[PDB]
Amino acid sequence: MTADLKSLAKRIYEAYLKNFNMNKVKARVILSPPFVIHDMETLCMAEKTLVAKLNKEAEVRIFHCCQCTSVETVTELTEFAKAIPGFANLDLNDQVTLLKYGVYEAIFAMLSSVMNKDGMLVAYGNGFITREFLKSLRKPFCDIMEPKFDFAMKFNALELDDSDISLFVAAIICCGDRPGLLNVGHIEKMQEGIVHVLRLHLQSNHPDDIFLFPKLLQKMADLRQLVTEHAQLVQIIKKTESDAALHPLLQEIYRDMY
Ligand SMILES: CC(C)(Sc1ccc(CCN(CCCCC2CCCCC2)C(=O)NC2CCCCC2)cc1)C(=O)O
Repeated sequence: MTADLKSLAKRIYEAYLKNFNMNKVKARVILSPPFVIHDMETLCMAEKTLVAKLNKEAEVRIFHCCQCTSVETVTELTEFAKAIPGFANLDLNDQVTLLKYGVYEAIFAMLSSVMNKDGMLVAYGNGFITREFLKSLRKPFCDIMEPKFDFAMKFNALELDDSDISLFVAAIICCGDRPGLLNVGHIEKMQEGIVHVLRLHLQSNHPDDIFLFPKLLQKMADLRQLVTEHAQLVQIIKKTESDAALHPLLQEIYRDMY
C-alpha cells in the first residue's frame, strides 16, 4: 500500500471524523448516561427535554424528528463527498445523482454504529430508544426501523472501525451504475480508486478476515435492497398517513428514485 493510497485512506477517514458528529468510537463509549426511551411515558419526557419546541400522534412526532436528522445527515454526507478524489471535479448534475441514490445507503450503514441489539443511540448521543419500543408503535411506523436493526447486527459483527467505514461510505457514494449518470466512465474510474484503497486498507487493518472485502461488497448490495424496500415503506406512509408529510429535501431525494 503506497504512501499515496495511505494518504487517500487517511484523507477519507479524517473527512469522515470532521463531517459526522457521531463516530463509532464515541458511540461505543456512550453505549457502554443517555435518556432511555422505552415507552410512551419516557418518549414524552425525552421530547420535553431533547426536542422541547416539538400535538399529534406519538408515531407522527417520532417520524418528524427522524426527518430532521435525515436532512442533517444528508447535509453532512454532501460535504463529506468532497474528500473523494474526483468527486468535486465531476459534473454538478452527476454529483447530485450519486448523492441521491447513495445517501440512504450511507445513512443505514452509519446507523449501525449507534445500534446494538437492544436499541439505538439518538439525538446527538443524548437519547437511547429501545428496539422493542420501536416495534410497539402502531403500523406502519413499527415497520421502519426493525429491518435496519437486522442489517446493523450483521454489519456490526464484521467489527469494522471508522477507518473502514469511512472508505465504505465513500465507495457507496461512488457507485457508477446509478441511473441517470452522465459521465459514467469518469465515475467508474473514481469508484475504482476508492474501492482499490478500501481493498488494500481492509487487508492491512483486518488481516484476520481474508474475506472481508467480498463480505462488504455483499453488504453494499444488501444496502441497495434495504433502501429500495425503505423507499417503498416511505411511499406508503406518505400516501396512507394524512399527517406525516415529507420534508421537501427528502421528498426530492425519494422522487424518481425507485
Ligand atoms: C425520515 C424518513 C422518512 S424514514 C427514517 C429514516 C431514518 C431514521 C433513523 C433516524 N434517527 C433517529 C432519530 C430519532 C429522534 C428521536 C426520536 C424520539 C424523541 C427524541 C428524538 C437517527 O438517529 N439517524 C442517524 C443519525 C446519524 C447518522 C445515521 C442515522 C428513521 C426513520 C427518511 O427516509 O428519512
